[PDB]
Amino acid sequence: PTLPFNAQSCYRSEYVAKPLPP
Amino acid sequence: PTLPFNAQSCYRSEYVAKPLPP
Amino acid sequence: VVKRTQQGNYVPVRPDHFAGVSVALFFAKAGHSKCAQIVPVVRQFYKTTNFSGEKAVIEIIYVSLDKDEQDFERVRALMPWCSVEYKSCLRKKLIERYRVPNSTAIPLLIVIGPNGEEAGRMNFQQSDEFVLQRWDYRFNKWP
Amino acid sequence: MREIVHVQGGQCGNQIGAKFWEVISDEHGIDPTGTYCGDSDLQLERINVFYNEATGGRFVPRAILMDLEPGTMDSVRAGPFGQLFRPDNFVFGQTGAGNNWAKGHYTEGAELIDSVLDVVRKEAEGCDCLQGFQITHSLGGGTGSGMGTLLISKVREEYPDRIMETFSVFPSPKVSDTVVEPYNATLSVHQLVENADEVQVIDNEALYDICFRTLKLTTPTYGDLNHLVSAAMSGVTCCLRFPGQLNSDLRKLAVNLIPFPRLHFFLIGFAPLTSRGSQQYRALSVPELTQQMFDAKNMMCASDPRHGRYLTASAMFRGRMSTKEVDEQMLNVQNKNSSYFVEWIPNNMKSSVCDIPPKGLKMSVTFVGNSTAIQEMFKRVSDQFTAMFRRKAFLHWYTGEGMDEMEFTEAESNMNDLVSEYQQYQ
Amino acid sequence: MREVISIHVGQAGIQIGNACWELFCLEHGIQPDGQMPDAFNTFFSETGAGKHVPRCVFLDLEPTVVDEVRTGTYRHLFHPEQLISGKEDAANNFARGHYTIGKEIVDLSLDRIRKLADNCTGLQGFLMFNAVGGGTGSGLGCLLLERLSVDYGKKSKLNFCSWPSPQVSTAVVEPYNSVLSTHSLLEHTDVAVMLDNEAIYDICRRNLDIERPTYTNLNRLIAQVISSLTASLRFDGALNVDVTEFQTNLVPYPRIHFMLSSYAPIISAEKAYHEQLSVAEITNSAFEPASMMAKCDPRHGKYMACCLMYRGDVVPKDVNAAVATIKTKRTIQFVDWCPTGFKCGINYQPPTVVPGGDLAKVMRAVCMISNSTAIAEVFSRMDHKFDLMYAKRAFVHWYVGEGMEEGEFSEAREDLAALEKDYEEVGI
Amino acid sequence: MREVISIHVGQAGIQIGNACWELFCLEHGIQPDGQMPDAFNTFFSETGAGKHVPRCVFLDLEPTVVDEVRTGTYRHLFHPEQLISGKEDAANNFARGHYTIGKEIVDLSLDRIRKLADNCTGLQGFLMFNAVGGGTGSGLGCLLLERLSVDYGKKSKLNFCSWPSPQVSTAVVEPYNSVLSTHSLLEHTDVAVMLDNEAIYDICRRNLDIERPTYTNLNRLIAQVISSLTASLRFDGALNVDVTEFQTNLVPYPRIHFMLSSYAPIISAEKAYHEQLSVAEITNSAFEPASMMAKCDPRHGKYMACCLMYRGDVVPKDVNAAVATIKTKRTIQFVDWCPTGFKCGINYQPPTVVPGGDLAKVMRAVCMISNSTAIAEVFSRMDHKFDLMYAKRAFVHWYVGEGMEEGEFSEAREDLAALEKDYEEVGI
Amino acid sequence: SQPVFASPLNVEKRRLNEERALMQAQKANIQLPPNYGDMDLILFPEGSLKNSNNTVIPQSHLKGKSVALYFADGADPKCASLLPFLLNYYRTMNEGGANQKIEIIFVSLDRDREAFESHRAHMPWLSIDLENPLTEILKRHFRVMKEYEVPTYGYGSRTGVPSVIVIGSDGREAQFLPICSGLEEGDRALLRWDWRNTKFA
Ligand SMILES: Nc1nc2c(ncn2[C@@H]2O[C@H](COP(=O)(O)OP(=O)(O)OP(=O)(O)O)[C@@H](O)[C@H]2O)c(=O)[nH]1
Ligand SMILES: Nc1nc2c(ncn2[C@@H]2O[C@H](COP(=O)(O)OP(=O)(O)OP(=O)(O)O)[C@@H](O)[C@H]2O)c(=O)[nH]1
Ligand SMILES: Nc1nc2c(ncn2[C@@H]2O[C@H](COP(=O)(O)OP(=O)(O)O)[C@@H](O)[C@H]2O)c(=O)[nH]1
Ligand SMILES: [Mg+2]
Ligand SMILES: [Mg+2]
Repeated sequence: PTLPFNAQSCYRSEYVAKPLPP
Repeated sequence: PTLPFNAQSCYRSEYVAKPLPP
Repeated sequence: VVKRTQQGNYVPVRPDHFAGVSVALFFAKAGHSKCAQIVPVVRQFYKTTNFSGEKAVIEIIYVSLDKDEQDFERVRALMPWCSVEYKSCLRKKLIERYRVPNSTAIPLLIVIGPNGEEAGRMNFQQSDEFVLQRWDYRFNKWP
Repeated sequence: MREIVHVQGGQCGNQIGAKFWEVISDEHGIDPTGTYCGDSDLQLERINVFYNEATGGRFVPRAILMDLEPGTMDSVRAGPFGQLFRPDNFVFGQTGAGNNWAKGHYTEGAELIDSVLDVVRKEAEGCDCLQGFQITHSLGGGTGSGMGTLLISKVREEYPDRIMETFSVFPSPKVSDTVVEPYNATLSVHQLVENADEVQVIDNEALYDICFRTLKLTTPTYGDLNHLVSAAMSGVTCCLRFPGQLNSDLRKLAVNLIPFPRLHFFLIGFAPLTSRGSQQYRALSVPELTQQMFDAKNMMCASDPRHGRYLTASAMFRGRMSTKEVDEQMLNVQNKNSSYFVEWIPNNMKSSVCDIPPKGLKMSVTFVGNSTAIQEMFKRVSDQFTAMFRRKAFLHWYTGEGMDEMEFTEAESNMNDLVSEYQQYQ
Repeated sequence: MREVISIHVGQAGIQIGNACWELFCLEHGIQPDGQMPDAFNTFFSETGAGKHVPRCVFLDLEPTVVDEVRTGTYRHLFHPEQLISGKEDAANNFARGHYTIGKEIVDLSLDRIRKLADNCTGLQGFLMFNAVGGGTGSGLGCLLLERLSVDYGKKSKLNFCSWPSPQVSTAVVEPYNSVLSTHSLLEHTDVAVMLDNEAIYDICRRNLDIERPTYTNLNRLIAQVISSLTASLRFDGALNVDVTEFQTNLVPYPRIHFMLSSYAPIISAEKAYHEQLSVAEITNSAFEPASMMAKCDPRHGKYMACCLMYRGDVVPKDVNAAVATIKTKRTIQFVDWCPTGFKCGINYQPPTVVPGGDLAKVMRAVCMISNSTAIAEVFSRMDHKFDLMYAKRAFVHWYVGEGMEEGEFSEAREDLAALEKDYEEVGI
Repeated sequence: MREVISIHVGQAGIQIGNACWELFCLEHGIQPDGQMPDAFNTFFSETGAGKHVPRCVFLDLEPTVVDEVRTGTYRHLFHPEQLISGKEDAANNFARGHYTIGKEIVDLSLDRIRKLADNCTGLQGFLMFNAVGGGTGSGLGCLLLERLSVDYGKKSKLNFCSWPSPQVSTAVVEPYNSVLSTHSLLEHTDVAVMLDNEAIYDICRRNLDIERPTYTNLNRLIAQVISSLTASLRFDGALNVDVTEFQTNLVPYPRIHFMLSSYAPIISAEKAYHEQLSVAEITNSAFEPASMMAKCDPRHGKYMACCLMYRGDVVPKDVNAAVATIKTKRTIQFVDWCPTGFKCGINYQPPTVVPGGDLAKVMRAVCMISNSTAIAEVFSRMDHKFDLMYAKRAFVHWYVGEGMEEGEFSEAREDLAALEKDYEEVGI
Repeated sequence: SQPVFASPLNVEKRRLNEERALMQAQKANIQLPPNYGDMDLILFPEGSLKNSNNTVIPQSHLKGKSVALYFADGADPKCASLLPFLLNYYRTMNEGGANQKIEIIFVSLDRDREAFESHRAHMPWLSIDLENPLTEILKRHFRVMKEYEVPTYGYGSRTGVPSVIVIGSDGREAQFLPICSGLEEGDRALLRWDWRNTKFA
């Protein structure tokens, strides 16, 4: 058997494409 | 064979919204 | 959604009637010993304070926790004031909005202000029975 | 907030306190698998007083089970609400103390007390700031009286400011198995007076007397006795778990019931108590409740409270009620029963209100009172101790294990001073 | 502007604070959210988009009441760290709330008081509600007066203490906490108004005719009293009287600032509509001896000074006419050395009734705060209770072990006796 | 035109810069591609059609943080060789930072620094971001400062060092590393600002009620502080304060340039609803001891000079009224040889909130940088830890094996002791 | 492409909007492919949202309010613990004011219809039925997964059940409320919900 990989880095979690201010 | 819950705190019973005077 | 009993049948209520006066809803249930205790007392009190004068001063909207159309029509056949409609969603809306647990809670009078939010709470599961007149029907009249 | 660590020892302490967690989980609405059901906030807002989050949403009791034999541990696990407890919190012996305080405390209980001290350090230090401890055990037996009181002495050294209250089942008045009973009782009593802030006494012939007149049960098993104990047991912590108009936690209760430090032996009562037949014919009002809990035949010790004076007492009311009529009635009892109280303390009595009554009722009260009428208990154990000690009977099981003769005289010197100290105040 | 800061300490402090901050919200017509659809500045601040936040602090060492305010209906009205809660209660011990566990949250309390007093100048004064018989109401309150008198030395301090009744007390530790807090509020509290629980039980049982009242029935009456004392700051009237106005008119001597309270009319639903509430009638009903709010019979006392706060459609001639009848009435005795002892503070705004409550809309009302020499008996009761218990050191070891020495029990005894002697010699 | 070059060396510098550069991209409104849909010139260059690229260099000797910038969201914003990577981590060794590995990556950095500097004259200065606790942030960061000052001589060189905490470490040899760096950056950095992880932890706990913050919560607040310093360079202001104003107004003597920080307000969404953020209040909270950025209590020092950068709808009236209040209040003390002691800089642009962050939208903010005598203590607790463990030559065989001689340990120690005496002599 | 690009909802969005752009260009110097700001979608169609005792509520009554999706399960003990706190929060918040501010749309991860009706019998806010494919396309869009079984295109599991996600008009997440997330503040993350800024316009 195997278990799936689930984890992502903290950089990719909270450094993403933020919506620009108007 | 349990029973449902039918008790509320006295603050929640006497301190609710209240109609403003005109 | 709110009906009035006349000679022969039922009529929908006029929204202009609820203005200028005071409004309480009566949470109750047929087949309860305390409800059968309290219903005729409020009946005689209602007729006395509303026919002792020229203008009406109070009205009661009766809301039921009954599980039967037969019992609902049974109490509506002899109760003089207003009533709600059984299948309309406003009855369950009022229950979950006003927290009646559906006992030691029925009967209940919740006096309501004009904006739909309460102006008084009154119960009868207690020793005192002279509490009907402790509700002022002149500070809180709808516009 | 605060958490009460529950430490459970002996055959009695497990069996009456396993069904303690029957009642607390019922009020808080805990499915035996640990999940919550009951769609309200008042239960769950203060649940860490007796439970711990377990990263899967399930609530484990912060309870530790002790015994020197694996018999009753199997039975507690196998019943309903047996899967609630953490299996690590179980600590087992293999030998068992055969109704001997010596091998409960000195010899065999020493090899196990290091493991159970390890588990109580883990789940008391890991919290924010604990309030106290709650220990449930018996006195007639060996593993509850002996190894339980060893833990009380050990924890009181480790944590010297947390409150320590005990739901202790004292020996029987009349009908008693465990023939070496007063030896274990007297030794546990003089160790209880030095380390336990509050002691709450329970007698079995008290509980048999309750369920013969009031509850009218013809055949009362051990389960319904524990249900009666756990009813008044959970009432002591009504103020902690649920909000109320006048709150009173354990440290509230300690400063209010204990005038002098050595005298801290209490007297537990619960109300209302009615049969199933006459359940629906009574008027559940605060006149009726207060008369129910000031009555000699409603207490959980078969010692007459009319034969002494109430030094101080407290009633912790539960349910939506009137604060005036609970204040007037609790002064109404003092105005007539002035000869049953003491004079140099004005207004002996305490009021506290919890807004959440226990399940299936609508109004309840638990009575705990520091009465000098409890001296009929300690005289009864002492004269049984004196009769069995002049003839040097049964000492050879105690001296053989490694216990000296001198502390038997020391224990008797302690309880005679305890009896005499209560006698000054009558 | 003209701002006062209300400090609530202890369970009685918080639960009285719930009633007063319900009434002030309804009176100025602001919602539980905090915004209404400049007379409200005396009790509320301003925050951007029309939200008015109260100028209050909630202090209690025990979470079970302050936390349950946060979860209740008035969530967003109060600022989140204007409500301060500890971990463990004082547990009916003055030594705990003053030495061991009190000091942890005192600095948090002063920080919010500092930040709320420095918003604007013209701070009119401090108000405090606390329970004398309780643990933190006496313990944390004594520390908070001590560390407020040193910083804001000039400002007035009005205290509203829930004193233990003579008969009903719900504590054996309450004679200790009463006499240990009297040494606190002699030399820090400017003017103290003396409140008693079962006095209000008797008022709400024969005037408004509730057989079985509760704490949310008494607290409304306290809220109407506080609203009448501070009505003059909020609204325009014929004769305005501030909180600096009270110290110069009621206390003639530095150590004597213990005074009763009275409200009229405490009237029900049925009674109110059937009755003329004359300006003469509400004043006569206020001076009735049992109608005071302290359970302290004033017939065996002498009135030193007295202030009457009128509220409603009150004309000044009827005030002058009614109070002349009171002075020429023979029953109440006035002290010889104080010839003039009455106040007229007349305000225009009628009392705003909380719906769902128990009082009626009445057109006019009077609230009386009177300094009298009848305070000797209410201290003589607590003094004799303290002498019986301390005769054999009952409940003393709890106090000694937490840091308080044995000897503050000794010295606070004659401090109450020094207070008792002063009330005797002033009645000469 | 006007340019500032940002250097981020080490893991702390890179991950601070990631929060630092998303704030600048968001505030000027550019996408991660680099093209918006002339205030950007100080930070972003101009290439092609609409594309702007940062004026930055990213340095690390280990690949596992700059390679993972290359793979994350902002690939194409940065120029490909603004992200210089080594092969082997410096591994908590200052000697490894100078003499072993740092002698091969410094040539790549100076080439990119020179090529990015010379495209326009008017270089306002170099910002430097580094951790003095680590190896490549302290060792290689020193080598850049020695190489930058010898060629780019009179240009201003600000620095932002994440100085180690008094109790929180995550590194056991950081007593050795940051002592050696202190002797280095003393004679190269024009203005040094200490940032402390334990300081920002307590800021995130009592303000934002974040019980468990991580490193990226920390760097958002650091990014706002950097944005407030350079806000006057970028946007128009009623009273401008650029990079050159900082040094000429905060560094009374050439070796006294270690200085503090404080940012206010730091308010979450649930608390901004109830406070008005008056100019008086946001400058009162800036001087609060628990509001600092470096974990040193300011009461045991005297402020040598102070700089206050206001940012938002700050009227120039209320600055003078509020800073007169600070000068009147006597818990804050100033040294006698600086009677005029403040700097005021106002910018109209309100702060830009990152979506999905932790702060709330506020209409004004203050950044305060203070040169104090209290910095003697944060060097002294540093001073005592190094002596307690150098005296038995623990952890020296790593340092002496990688090139440096003991004797540089002794020289750096006395140079700190010379700095220690300098704060004592100037505080007279 | 917010918050993800590989969403079925975003794929459907791009297909319809770029089809509209092509048809407009054929009818008429217009940007192909269209910009993400100019792409528009209707999120909840007419038959999606149903209130208590099954009456259809359109998307028009969600205007000018703060709208959050409640990804919830029936037998999950964390969900059973979080439910009463959010019930009390919703009730108190809506009573506190003249107008009602927040709304909750419930997305179910239950096993079957009996579990769905048993759990939804408590709730007073709006709920999306289990058979409607919206309850899975929104799941894949906002990256909710009980366990890693969905073919997931290089995502990370953004959340585990329970979760509440404040949604925008065009499907962008206004804010993540951290119950089981990087902040791990269970049953107290609800206080971080701001409602001035996250208005469903
Ligand atoms: N009038 C009035 N009195 C109250 C109320 N709540 C408590 N009290 C008084 O408070 C006294 C008990 O002390 P508490 O106030 O409960 O104790 P505390 O001040 O909160 O301090 P702790 O004991 O540490 O909790 C009683 O004698 C009551 O008279 C209230 O709501 N209204
Ligand atoms: N403010 C802040 N400081 C950080 C952060 N990450 C690491 N640090 C600091 O960095 C110190 C550890 O040194 P590192 O930066 O990891 O090491 P380095 O500077 O990259 O040099 P090496 O040791 O060779 O890796 C810790 O004491 C932290 O104080 C961050 O994200 N924010
Ligand atoms: N009320 C009650 N009493 C018990 C229970 N179990 C034991 N006892 C009492 O405890 C004594 C037996 O001692 P035991 O607890 O078995 O000894 P141990 O092995 O040392 O714990 C008897 O006198 C019983 O009256 C119980 O479940 N309920
Ligand atoms: Mg208290
Ligand atoms: Mg490195």
